[PDB]
Amino acid sequence: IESIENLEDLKGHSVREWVSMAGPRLEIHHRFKNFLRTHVDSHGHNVFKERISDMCKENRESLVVNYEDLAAREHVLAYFLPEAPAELLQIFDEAALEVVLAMYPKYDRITNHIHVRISHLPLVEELRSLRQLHLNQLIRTSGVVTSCTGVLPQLSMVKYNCNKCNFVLGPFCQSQNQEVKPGSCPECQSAGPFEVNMEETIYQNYQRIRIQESPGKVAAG
Amino acid sequence: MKLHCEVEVISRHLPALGLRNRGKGVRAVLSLCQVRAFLLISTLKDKRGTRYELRENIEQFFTKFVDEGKATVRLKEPPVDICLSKAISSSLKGFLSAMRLAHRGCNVEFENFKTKMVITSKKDYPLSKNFPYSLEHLQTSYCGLVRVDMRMLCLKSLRKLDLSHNHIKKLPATIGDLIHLQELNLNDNHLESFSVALCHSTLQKSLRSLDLSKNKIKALPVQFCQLQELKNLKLDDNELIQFPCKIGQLINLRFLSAARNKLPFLPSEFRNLSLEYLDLFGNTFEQPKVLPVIKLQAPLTLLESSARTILHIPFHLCQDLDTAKICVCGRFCLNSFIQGTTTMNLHSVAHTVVLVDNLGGTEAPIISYFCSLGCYVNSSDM
Amino acid sequence: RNIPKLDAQRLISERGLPALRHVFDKAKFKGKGHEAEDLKMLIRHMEHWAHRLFPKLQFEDFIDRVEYLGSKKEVQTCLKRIRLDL
Amino acid sequence: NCELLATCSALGYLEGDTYHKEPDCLESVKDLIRYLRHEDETRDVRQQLGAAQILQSDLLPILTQHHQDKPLFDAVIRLMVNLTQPALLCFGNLPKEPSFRHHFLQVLTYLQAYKEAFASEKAFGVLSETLYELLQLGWEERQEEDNLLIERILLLVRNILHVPADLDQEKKIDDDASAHDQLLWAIHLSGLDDLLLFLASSSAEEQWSLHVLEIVSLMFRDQNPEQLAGVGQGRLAQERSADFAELEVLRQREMAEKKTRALQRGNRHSRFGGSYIVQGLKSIGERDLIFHKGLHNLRNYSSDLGKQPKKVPKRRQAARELSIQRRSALNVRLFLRDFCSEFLENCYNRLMGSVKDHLLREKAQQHDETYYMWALAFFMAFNRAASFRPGLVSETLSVRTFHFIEQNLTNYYEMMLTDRKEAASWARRMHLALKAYQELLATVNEMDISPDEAVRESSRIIKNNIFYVMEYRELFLALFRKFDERCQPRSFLRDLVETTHLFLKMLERFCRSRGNLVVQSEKEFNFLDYLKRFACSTVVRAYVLLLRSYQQNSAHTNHCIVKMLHRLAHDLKMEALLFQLSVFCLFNRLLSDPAAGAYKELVTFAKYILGKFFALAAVNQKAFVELLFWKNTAVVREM
Amino acid sequence: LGQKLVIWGTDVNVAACKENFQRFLQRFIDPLPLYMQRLGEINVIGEPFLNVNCEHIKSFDKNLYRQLISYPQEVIPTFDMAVNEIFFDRYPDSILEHQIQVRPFNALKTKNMRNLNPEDIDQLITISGM
DNA sequence: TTAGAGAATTGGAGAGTGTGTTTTTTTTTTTTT
DNA sequence: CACACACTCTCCAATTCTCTAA
Ligand SMILES: [Zn+2]
Repeated sequence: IESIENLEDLKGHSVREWVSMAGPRLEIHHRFKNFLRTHVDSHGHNVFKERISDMCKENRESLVVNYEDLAAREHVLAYFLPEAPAELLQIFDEAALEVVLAMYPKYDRITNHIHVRISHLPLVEELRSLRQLHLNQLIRTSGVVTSCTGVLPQLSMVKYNCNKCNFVLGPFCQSQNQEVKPGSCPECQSAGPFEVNMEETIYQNYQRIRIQESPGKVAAG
Repeated sequence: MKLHCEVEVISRHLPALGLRNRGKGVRAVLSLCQVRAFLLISTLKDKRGTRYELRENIEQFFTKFVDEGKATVRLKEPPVDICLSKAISSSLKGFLSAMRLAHRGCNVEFENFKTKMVITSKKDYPLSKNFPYSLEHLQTSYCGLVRVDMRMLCLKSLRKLDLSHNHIKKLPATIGDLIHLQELNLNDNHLESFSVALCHSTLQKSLRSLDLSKNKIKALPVQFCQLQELKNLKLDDNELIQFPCKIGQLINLRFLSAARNKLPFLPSEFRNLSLEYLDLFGNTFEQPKVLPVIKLQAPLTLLESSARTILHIPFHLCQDLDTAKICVCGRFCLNSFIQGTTTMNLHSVAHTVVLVDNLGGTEAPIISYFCSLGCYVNSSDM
Repeated sequence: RNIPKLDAQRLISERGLPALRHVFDKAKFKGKGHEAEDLKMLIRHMEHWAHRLFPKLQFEDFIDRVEYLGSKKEVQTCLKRIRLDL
Repeated sequence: NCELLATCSALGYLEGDTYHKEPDCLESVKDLIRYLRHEDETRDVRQQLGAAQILQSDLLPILTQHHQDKPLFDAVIRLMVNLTQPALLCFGNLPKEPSFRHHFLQVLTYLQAYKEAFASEKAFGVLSETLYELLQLGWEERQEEDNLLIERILLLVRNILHVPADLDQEKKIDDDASAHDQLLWAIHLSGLDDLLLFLASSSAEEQWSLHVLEIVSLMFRDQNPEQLAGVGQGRLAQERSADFAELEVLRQREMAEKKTRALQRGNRHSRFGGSYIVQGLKSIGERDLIFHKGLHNLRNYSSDLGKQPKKVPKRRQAARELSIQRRSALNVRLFLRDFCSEFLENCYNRLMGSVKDHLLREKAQQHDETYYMWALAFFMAFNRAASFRPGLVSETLSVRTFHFIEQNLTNYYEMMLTDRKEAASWARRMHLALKAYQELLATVNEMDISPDEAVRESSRIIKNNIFYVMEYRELFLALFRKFDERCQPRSFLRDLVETTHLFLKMLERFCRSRGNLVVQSEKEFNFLDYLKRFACSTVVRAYVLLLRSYQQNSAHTNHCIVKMLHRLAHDLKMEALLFQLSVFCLFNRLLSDPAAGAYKELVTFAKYILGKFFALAAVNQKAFVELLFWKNTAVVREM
Repeated sequence: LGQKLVIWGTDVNVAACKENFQRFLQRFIDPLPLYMQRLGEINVIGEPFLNVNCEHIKSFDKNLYRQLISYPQEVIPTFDMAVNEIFFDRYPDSILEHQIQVRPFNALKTKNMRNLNPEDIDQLITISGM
């Protein structure tokens, strides 16, 4: 894959498919790795060396990136980030894992994924002002948390025992949209009462919160 | 090259998207055509079948059940998945080898006939020799067949053979050469008896429904009990004066109809039945509680025939099994000849009973054995 | 079951043309200057006859089928017979 | 996919409005051409480059901003011709199975996208400028280097004009600029239209006559000659007032139909019960009919009130017209009128002579005579429209063109009947031939009307020749006796009927004016025994089939139908041929029409034949049975 | 053809019922030509309905009243046809949004809610209530 | 030139499979009692 | 559980295509 000297020329694509295809994906990956490795603050201190070191000291599995720093240092990543946030956040997580395992080669024992979190995004929105124009875009809102579920286990990559034979169905990704139905067993074609393999299934923490407008920002009555 | 089989094509988005497939295949033919190789899948829906590219783009195969039991290939591709639910193993293996070669790439009518046919009368259509060879099901009715013919006997795959309302006087022994026969009906024919040697034929393991109603049979053979696969048995409107004494061996039996026959009393092993449905209406069972008991004299032969049934080809041993007298009565066994009769409630053996007679009429007499307390109870009843 | 057909032999010469000969014995046309209502009466009678013959079809579908049936042996033989005597 | 992405990236990038080409554009473009040449039969590289939109993003900017770099320009032109290759050429045919049809639709989608992109005037300006500075040189000065470039330029223009309109965006309303209209406007502003006129009029560059003919055909694809010839300065007020008036007419028709339906149903809700016995009407059994659909329906009772219509099986489904007509943009219509006028005055005779020479020499593709016949129809119709001058089309007025069109029409007729797997395509080719024949037959009438005794003389000569030779007379009967609604559209049936009406008009007037008895080894002739050949059941069956759409037919078409049927009835005494039950149902609709006053001729003819029928029926009741079938000589037995 | 119609299982001729209601409209005058005044009021006001008193129908023709009460689902549409035929035989170019509805009514209740029975099904009744 | 006998394709009857269902009381809390 | 709806598949035979004689 040749390095792409200009990510900015979409050449008629939209941002989502443009960053989904391999060339721009690798270019974004390398640009984010270089950003993490070489970004320095106003005093010349490498901020992300310190941040990754603190994260690995405390086993926290998550890396907060300042959007102001990203926009200042690497423009096109900040350009594509709010347009295709899921795709670029996946790529950023991969790149951050590469940098983290460069710094701490044994951190795979503690984690298998690094979550890149974005802070100080200028795209601030009021809850009353969210429209269909903001769909599938990275927004920033404010409010008071009024409800919280308990921390619940959710399927992320689920495996199913076949209802008759001993085969196990392949990894199916959970989507947040609907229940994943296994289909039919490829060994024998049965499609009966399948059951989750708890030991081979990968779970993730889930918590659904309800936020509302803060009572001092809502109008009286 | 071509393969005939049931096919099911599953687009692989469906499971993760939460959508469930049909769950069974559709009869089809697969063709490996080729300047560059294609797979053509054609069904009843499309003689002009769908192509699929396979030059470089087979994902993987599944082969755990290529022996063609609960089977498939589950051939995955970008993006579809192709399942082959029933074929023949050798041709399917050759087809899979050709598919693998085509994917390596560097080198190189679903006609059918139904299970079923019917003749409502010979003068409308005779059976002739135009039947399908592997026919599964046929009805013949109101035809003048005095005896069953090779025309239906030679059929290689019959599940159902029906001759009801024909004029059969006798039926053969070679009707039992039908391996998969599960339904045999001769309702309203002229049968004098069921075929004796037919009991130990393929029907011994295969027959699940037998109908001999409206025939002048006076008695079934004692080796009729060999038909232990049988679930449904219909014998009403006949001259039948007794069941076979070893009817208790018909452990698969669930439905029994023998209404308006000549039965005086039931066999002793009738207690071993576990029917769902029993019909014996108007059979003229005997009323009295008289005690005409057969006495033993305690001979060694009777004692041996009684006792050896509990520890059992030899024809004498088979006859002794038939004359076991229910293992020489259920208690205080002496010999297999101490025979009498008592009264039985038919809900002991069937959860649905047709009221055989009036005035309650839920009971009938049954052969019994009277060692000690049984004889005492019989004396009390008399 | 006996799924019916509007064919040349079931009904077209049995409940069809022989009855159509009799349908207009009691008709009530009034001639020149009244062609519109005469045609309305004619169409109603023809439609009623066609319905009682084959009730599965609409009237124009019945017409488009029977015009094809006009080429068949039984139909034209019955037509010539009706032209001649009975 | 990724290797194509790499080369597409290597082409360069756009910045604002300026394209910065990489130095390796030449080898990357050659690699793209190599991939396209080594395509799969599914045309995967075609689909992938269309998805990447490099034609819109790279090649058009390179073509428009680096046209001085001649090797790159030539390579880009060849690549663009390859990419704009029409889908029917890409796949050979319309695929019969879903996968190849999906690939066909993908390539067609990207072709439509290319056509959308190509409306920029800059691209056609560069193409016109390079073609102009090439054609500035003498023909003898050209070599393969320049002749092949002319071929590729004209093929690029042909490919871009050929593209079908997207089914999604063909819903444009009239008087709006479709993608084709914008493309024609781009050609107009670039001045490539004048270059096409030069190429058509040039004697030296006659080698490109077939190409230029195809360009002009695809340019005038959507237009109608008389409608186009009527365009002028004062059209905006006319069309505005016409639109308002037509809106009101449509509204009044809908209001009338709504009132009739409101009367047909009652003023009570549908679950308001009530049942009646109609004592006289026997049911399908012997019992009296029980009616449940309300008393209001028994005024116009029919037994098919509640019946589902029938599925016409696939084989019997009638052919439908392939496109609706829309009034294109007024600027484009004015430009096309001016193009057609100047082309007719300056180019048409030489171009048609050149194309006929090409067809004679047999250095043309398989069906280029279809373009020839199209050009005959369109430009002779445009000539007769507005200022008719036969000198502008005198190359076409020869009897040899009549012979050529008749031969082509008979050939297409035979091939339609035999090559059944593209019978509709052969029918369309035959339709083009029929329209060309119709325009010749109309042009001789216009020559008769015109004042010049010379053109009147030659009109008499060609009329004598055509009416003498037998095939011109027999072809109409041949077409009627094997026309099929299943295969040929109602537009074809309209054109056939109108051409037959015009032909019989001319022949009748000719024979009425003078005897001219010998015809076809000659034999005698008269028009009455010729008309008796139109007394067959099949031809009148076709005529009433066209009559069924009298509501939608043009007034001239209705006049043609009713005049032919009046000729067969009143003048040949063949009313029993037209005594039919289906025809009587059509007459019932005609008499029941609320707009029956607008069809005074049709209803009067219908009442004439109905009165004759009811006279015969009063005399003899077997006429009711005779209504039920089509007939042969029972037309005389009934009499 | 309307003259062949009879109400189902009723032996009442729809055409005869229509004619009887037409002569009722034409000739009843004495509530103290009555209903032609109501037709003119409809003509000038533009309201498509006609109120008619069942007692007037009864006093004019007992049999017509019995038919109306017993078989309203057919008789009331028959009265609609009658009144519209009269109204558009007169006033030939007046335009109405809908055909006129005849609205027969009894001045007082014929039955009460407690005494309604299955014998009264598909029968015209008048009841008082809140 | 019409139409009728044999072969192939399409319409739809029906056999088989899968899904969904049948005012009351005790306690708190803020405001008003 | 079990009795109605809802949906798919298969087979059967009725219609239309092709080739021949009246
Ligand atoms: Zn399995």
